Amino acid sequence: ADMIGVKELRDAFREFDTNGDGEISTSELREAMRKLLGHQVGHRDIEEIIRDVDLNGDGRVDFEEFVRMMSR
Repeated sequence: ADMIGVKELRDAFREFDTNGDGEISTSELREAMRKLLGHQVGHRDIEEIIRDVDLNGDGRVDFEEFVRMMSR
């Protein structure tokens, strides 16, 4: 059902969504992950979500993709 989590991601995007039409970079999300949720999940889990993908120069992630890395 509705588990406490997504709601935190939605607010995260609006908070990190600078002005690129609603888009964040792994860097922004990386800091967001460390800020949102926090521990209680194993610092390893967070680093994992950040390990799944890797930057290259134009690494971009939209709320959907971001939430998907989660809602996955």
